[PDB]
Amino acid sequence: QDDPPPSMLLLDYQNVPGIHKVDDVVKRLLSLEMANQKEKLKIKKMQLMNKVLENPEDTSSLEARIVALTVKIRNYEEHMQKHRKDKAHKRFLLMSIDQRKKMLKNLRETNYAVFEKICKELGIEYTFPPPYHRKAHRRWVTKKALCTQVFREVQKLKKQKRALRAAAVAAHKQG
Amino acid sequence: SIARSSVHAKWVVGKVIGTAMQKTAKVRVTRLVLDPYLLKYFNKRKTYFAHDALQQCTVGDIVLLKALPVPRTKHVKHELAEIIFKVGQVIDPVTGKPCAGTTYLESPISPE
Amino acid sequence: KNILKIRRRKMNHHKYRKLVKRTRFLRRKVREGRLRQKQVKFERDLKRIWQKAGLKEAPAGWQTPKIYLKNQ
Amino acid sequence: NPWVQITMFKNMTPSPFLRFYLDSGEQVLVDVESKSNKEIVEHIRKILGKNEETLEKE
Amino acid sequence: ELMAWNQAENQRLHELRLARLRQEALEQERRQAEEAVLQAREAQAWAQLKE
RNA sequence: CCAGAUCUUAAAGAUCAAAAGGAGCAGGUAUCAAGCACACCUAUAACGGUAGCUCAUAACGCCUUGCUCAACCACACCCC
Ligand SMILES: [Mg+2]
Ligand SMILES: [Mg+2]
Ligand SMILES: [Mg+2]
Ligand SMILES: [Mg+2]
Ligand SMILES: [Mg+2]
Ligand SMILES: [Mg+2]
Repeated sequence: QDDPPPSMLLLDYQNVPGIHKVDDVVKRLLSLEMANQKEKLKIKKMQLMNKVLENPEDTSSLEARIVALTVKIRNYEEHMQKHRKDKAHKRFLLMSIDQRKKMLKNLRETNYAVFEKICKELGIEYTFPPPYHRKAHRRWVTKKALCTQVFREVQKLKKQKRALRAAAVAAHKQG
Repeated sequence: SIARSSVHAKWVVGKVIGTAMQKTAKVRVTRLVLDPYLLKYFNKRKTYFAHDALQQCTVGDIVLLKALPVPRTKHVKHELAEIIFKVGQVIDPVTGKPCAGTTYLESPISPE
Repeated sequence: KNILKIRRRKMNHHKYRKLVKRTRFLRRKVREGRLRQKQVKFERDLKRIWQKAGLKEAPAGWQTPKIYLKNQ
Repeated sequence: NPWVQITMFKNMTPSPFLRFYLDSGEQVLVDVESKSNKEIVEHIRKILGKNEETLEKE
Repeated sequence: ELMAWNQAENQRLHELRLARLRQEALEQERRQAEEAVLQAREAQAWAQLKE
C-alpha cells in the first residue's frame, strides 16, 4: 500500500519552473489538498512505475500494464471496503484480478526474469490454476476428511508394528 | 551392446505438468491422431513420468525424453535428456540469443 | 397458433400444483423417509472405508455428521 | 509416418524453424524464414527422406 | 554430407538474416528520431499551458 | 520384448511362445463425478524421507456381450 504525501504539487504542475518562489497560497491551490481522488491516482501510478519498472516511457509493455492494473485493483479494494453492498464495482474488482492474473501468466511464459521481479515487488502471489474446478459440497469434504484421517491411522498401525513386533523378534536374538 | 527397451516410444517431446514428487517430473506428451470419420488430425494427450536427477524441471517447460533401458517402477519408464525450452528463458537455437516471444532480448547484430 | 401448446402446459402445471397441495403431508413423510435412507447409506459407505483399511474401530475423534439434516 | 511424433509450437521463437530428433540422439535443425510451402517439402525430402530406389525395391 | 550441407544452408540463411536486420535496425532508428521530434514538439506545447 | 518347453546339429539356427510392456484402435450408460492409498526418493531390498497418484479427452462404478476370422481369447461339474 502507498500513501502520497498531502502537500505535493499534482502531476501536471511539477516540471514547470518557478514554483518554489510562489507564495503558499497558490501552492495550496495546486497541492493534493484541493485535488480529488483522480489526481491522487496519477501520483500513485507515477511513483509506482518509477520504483519497479525499468523503462517508464514504454506503455505498451506487459509489465507497465500490470502496474497500471494494480493501481486500479488497489483503488477498487479501498472502494469496496467502504461500500460493501455495491455489486457493479465488485464485478469490476473480480474481472480486474482475472485480467492481471491472465497477463501475469503471459509474462511468465515469455520473460521469466522480469516476471520474478514484478511478482516480488508488488507482493502478488501467483498460484497455478488448479485442474478440475469442482464445487466442494458437504458430502465430498466430509468423506475426504475421513480418508485422510484413516490414512494417518494406518501409518501409526504399521509404524508401531515396525517398532514393537521387530523388537519382539529381536528380543529372542538379543536374549 | 544390448541396451534396448520394450516400449514403443524411444524419444518423445512433451510439456512439463508438475514437479510435485521427488526427483521426478510429470510431463504431457502430445501426438496427432487421425479421426477415421472426419479424416482430420486432433491432439491426443498422454502423461509420462521422467526421472530428473538434478531437479531442473520448472512447470511450463518443453522437455525431450529418452527411453529408460530398465524401468525403475511400474510408471517411471523414461529419463529426462535435455531442457529444450526453459520457461521464460528461451534462447533461439538459430542465432543463440535470448528472446522473449517475438522480440529479441539482445540484438544479434551487435557483437560489441 | 402456438397458444395451443402454452395452454396444454398451463393445465398440466395447474393440476400438478393441486396434486401437491392435496397430498402435501404425504410428500413430507416420504421426503423425510428418503433423507433417513440417504443418511444411513452414507454411514455404511464411510463404515466400509475403515473396515477395508484394516482398522477395527473408526479413527478417534471422528463422529460422522448428519449432513442431510435441516439446519441454518 | 504414423509412428513419428509431430508437435506444434506457436509464437515462442521469432524465426520459424523445424527440429528433427534422430534415434542416436542426433538433432537436425532446419531454418525456414523465407522458403515457400513447396521449398520446405523438397528440402525435408532430401535431408531425411527416403530415396526413390529404396521405396520401389521395398 | 547431407548434414554438412544442411549446416552450410543454415549459415547461408544466417548471413542474409544479419544483413536484413541491419536494414530494419537502421529504419528503426529513423522511426525513433521522427517519434522523438513529435514527442518533443508536444512536450513543449503542453508545458506552455501549464505555465 | 520374450523367459521357458521342444525339434535339428558342427551349439547356434528354427517352430510354439508364458510373464511383462504400449504409438494407436476398442460395446451401451455421467440420473456412475469424484475413486480413497490408488504415488515417488534414498539406500536398503530394511529403515528413513517427501505428500503425492488416476479423472469431464470420462477415473472409479453399473448393464449387455465371445471375436477385428488361414485364425485368435477363454472354460473343462460347482465354490474366479
Ligand atoms: Mg396434460
Ligand atoms: Mg508373449
Ligand atoms: Mg528364446
Ligand atoms: Mg535357443
Ligand atoms: Mg433415474
Ligand atoms: Mg473349475
